[PDB]
Amino acid sequence: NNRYSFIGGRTGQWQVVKIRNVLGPGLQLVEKVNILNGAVAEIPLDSAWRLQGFASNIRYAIRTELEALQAVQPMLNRAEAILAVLIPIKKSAQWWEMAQDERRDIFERESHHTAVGLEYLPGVARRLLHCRDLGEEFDFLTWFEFAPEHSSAFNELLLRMRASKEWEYVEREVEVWLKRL
Amino acid sequence: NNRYSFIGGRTGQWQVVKIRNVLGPGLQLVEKVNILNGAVAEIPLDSAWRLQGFASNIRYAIRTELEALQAVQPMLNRAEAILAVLIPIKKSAQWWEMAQDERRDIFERESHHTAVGLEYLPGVARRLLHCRDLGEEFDFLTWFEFAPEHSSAFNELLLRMRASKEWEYVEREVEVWLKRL
Ligand code: HEM
Ligand code: HEM
Ligand SMILES: [Cl-]
Ligand SMILES: [Cl-]
Repeated sequence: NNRYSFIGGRTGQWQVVKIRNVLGPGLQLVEKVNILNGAVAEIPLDSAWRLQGFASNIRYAIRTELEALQAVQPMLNRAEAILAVLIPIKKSAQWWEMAQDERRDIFERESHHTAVGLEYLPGVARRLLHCRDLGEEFDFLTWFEFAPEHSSAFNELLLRMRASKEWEYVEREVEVWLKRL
Repeated sequence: NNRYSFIGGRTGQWQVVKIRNVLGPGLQLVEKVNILNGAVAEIPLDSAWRLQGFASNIRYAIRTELEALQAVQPMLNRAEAILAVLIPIKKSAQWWEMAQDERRDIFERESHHTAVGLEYLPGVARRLLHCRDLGEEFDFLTWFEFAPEHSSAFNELLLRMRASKEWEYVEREVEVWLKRL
């Protein structure tokens, strides 16, 4: 199954450390996030919100970028990676109406998204889900996990991304910080 | 709503003229196709099959290409567009694991998908839907409609595309030919 659901409420494998409502309307604070590998129609009891999205194909990265990523990126579920951060993102209509070269140019040529992210590997593990195509309020669910040592670096990475040309098209962002139970 | 469903069975706005099972397991012949703008979980009565997909953002076309398409491409549901073809396509794992430059190159540089297709506009209208990401048996639903004067031409277009490098990656294809009621 390529579909993943994230349920904020009173149960789950993760503990909410904090939520930062960076841009746009925020998400309600909850005790825990429950993550599932399937669609969930039945909104669980004592749960404030459901996010969902699917794993998909590459949309921007070229072969050499892929090769570079594969050489250093860590797997998920390292025993040390006890911290995680869920970051929903929505981009603007002006971004989506742009052609594929335009988007590619802003993504790597101007914002160096891959080159910058590579500096934070192997400390940081990541998963990218898509959800615009499902009719969700956000376009993307981004997932990061790392050991505490790397929390500082990760905060540094967030502030760099937010300074890029790419982030000018971002109209909604929340940080959910998590600790594995 | 970005989601479209296509049900084969005994009702619909379109009459099945024929079904050609081009490559891989085919679709059961039926009398009619019902086309809905939404999901359909409730498998309709006396129906053989259901295909669905969503309209999505551009994945390959560059801005100059988009400009050429917009100059000529017809709208859907012209009075004279009484013939249609629905063509589900599945591409191979090997296609899907390739990077974004690699697919772009096979699609346009080697296959000239857009340059070739542009020779058949404005006679042919088209819609493109995606459904790998929903876990369908097909990766894509393609939709083409035109006046009969253009049928021969449309047939030439199919044979050109299928001789392309792109089409070596296609592992399942069915043409459903229709007539408007
Ligand atoms: C930590 C290292 C990171 C690496 C190595 C990295 C790498 C990548 C790569 C290669 C893609 C393109 C995937 C594709 O072609 O389909 C991507 C997409 C994305 N990344 Fe990152 N990323 C990192 C961190 C982050 C962070 C911190 C954020 C946001 C807070 C972020 C947000 C995104 C978004 C939204 C996309 C999808 C872009 C779109 O389709 O418009 N990334 N990431
Ligand atoms: C009639 C003129 C045609 C034109 C102008 C045309 C144009 C295009 C364009 C520009 C794209 C790229 C969309 C994007 O970047 O998101 C595309 C995708 C596609 N076209 Fe065509 N097309 C035509 C006919 C056909 C026919 C007859 C078929 C199949 C029988 C076909 C199958 C496809 C498929 C499967 C894709 C998606 C490829 C992918 O995302 O991997 N096209 N078409
Ligand atoms: Cl990923
Ligand atoms: Cl289209």
